[PDB]
Amino acid sequence: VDQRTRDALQRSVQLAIEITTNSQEAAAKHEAQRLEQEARGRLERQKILD
Amino acid sequence: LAPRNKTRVVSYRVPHNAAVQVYDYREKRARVVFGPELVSLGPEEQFTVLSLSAGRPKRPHARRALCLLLGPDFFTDVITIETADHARLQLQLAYNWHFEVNDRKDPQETAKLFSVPDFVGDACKAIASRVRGAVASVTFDDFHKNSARIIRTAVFGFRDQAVFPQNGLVVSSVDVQSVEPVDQRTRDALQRSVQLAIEITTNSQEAAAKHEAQRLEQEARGRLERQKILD
Amino acid sequence: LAPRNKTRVVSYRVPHNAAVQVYDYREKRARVVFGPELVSLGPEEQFTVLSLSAGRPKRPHARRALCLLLGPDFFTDVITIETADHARLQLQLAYNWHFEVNDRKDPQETAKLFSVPDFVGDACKAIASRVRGAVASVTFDDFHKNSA
Ligand SMILES: Nc1ncnc2c1ncn2[C@@H]1O[C@H](COP(=O)(O)OP(=O)(O)OC[C@H]2O[C@@H](O)[C@H](O)[C@@H]2O)[C@@H](O)[C@H]1O
Ligand SMILES: Nc1ncnc2c1ncn2[C@@H]1O[C@H](COP(=O)(O)OP(=O)(O)OC[C@H]2O[C@@H](O)[C@H](O)[C@@H]2O)[C@@H](O)[C@H]1O
Repeated sequence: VDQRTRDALQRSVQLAIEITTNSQEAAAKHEAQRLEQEARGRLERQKILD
Repeated sequence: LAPRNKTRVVSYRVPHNAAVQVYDYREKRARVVFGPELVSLGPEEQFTVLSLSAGRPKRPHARRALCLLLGPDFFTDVITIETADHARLQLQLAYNWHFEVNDRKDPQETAKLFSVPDFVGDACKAIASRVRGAVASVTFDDFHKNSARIIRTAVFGFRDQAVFPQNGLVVSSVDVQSVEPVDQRTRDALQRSVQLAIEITTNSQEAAAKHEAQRLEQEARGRLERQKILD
Repeated sequence: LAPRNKTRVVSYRVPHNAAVQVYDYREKRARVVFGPELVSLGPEEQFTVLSLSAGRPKRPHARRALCLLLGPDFFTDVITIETADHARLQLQLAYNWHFEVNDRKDPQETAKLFSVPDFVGDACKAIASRVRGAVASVTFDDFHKNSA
């Protein structure tokens, strides 16, 4: 009934879609860090071989 | 436009999938006929008018009509439901339906299709309550990713047929065509998400190109130092 | 332009891939005929008008028509779907379709093609729901790379 209760539930949407896109961004950052670490390890192994 | 003749027998041409039930009030015999046949009223036979539901938001009293189609049609209804994260969103279902008649010459089963007066409103609310009860228990991410299993195996959860034993109406698989949110704030935070998704996509592409360029530069540098040692 | 003669028998020239179902209301016999034949209505035979779907965004009531083509045609429909990264995008499908008739002289199977009144709207929504349900579960990169 209340527009205050219909606004706090709205604020909740954002806190839900905000933590959803934050989890997506954090998972993308962790995958990018893992790929960067793998590429860096391959680069240092190839530099030691060179 | 032209006024009808009151003397002539009232004849209604029933289509092959539609069905009309006539009440012969003189002998209190109710018969329902379907097929290519045009039904002819007697001295006191009267049609069964069905105040159905029509339109997009499914108004409860519209499309009044003598016939009742039993063929595989579909009615599209917008339903505004709320998820478990209090992000309300309006969505559409196709509602593929057909009346399943086991025997077409049975005075009781063929007249059972005219039990509920508004089968389009009843089949919309009975499938709107299920959708609202099944989506409000799951979050926005699980509903936006998997929007079809929890609306089809939930609307008619374990079987693929949503039978209605009041009138014999079955409902086939429901085909969603929009899961668009109501709020423009929710339609903007999902947009911001596009960029964070296309931004991390082009960042992964740029990082992979940079790592491949660094690997090729290191290989060329190692070949250059080996050739310089040989020189 | 010219007004038709109400006396003359209503004849409709059916094309080789189209199909018309006529309801002989006088004997309650429904027959559906296809081929090069022009069908002639009797004293009470009436055509099966199909309120189909037409246009790009596939409006549900347009192109009303007596015939029903069974040949390998295609309808193009724009569908606006959302990916798993909340990046909604509108896309088009060709929808190559044809009616598969196992036997062309069967009173039941040949009349089964006129069961759904709007086969173009039903075949668009049934294929739009599948596309929206299959693309919303996969991300933008996997959909833009492997879109087929
Ligand atoms: N006189 C009637 N008697 C029995 N059933 C009817 C009648 N009129 C409509 N119905 C059923 O109720 C449904 C109500 O549909 P609407 O909400 O009016 O139209 P919509 O839901 O936007 O789309 C339905 C679509 O399905 C096709 O059958 C039809 O060509 C239409 O485009 C119809 O699809 C039809 O199957
Ligand atoms: N009277 C009819 N009876 C039966 N089927 C029909 C009828 N009219 C159209 N159809 C089918 O429904 C489809 C609806 O098509 P539209 O949306 O009107 O046109 P579009 O989807 O833009 O393109 C279809 C294209 O396919 C070709 O068959 C046709 O030449 C057209 O260019 C048609 O392609 C046709 O196969």
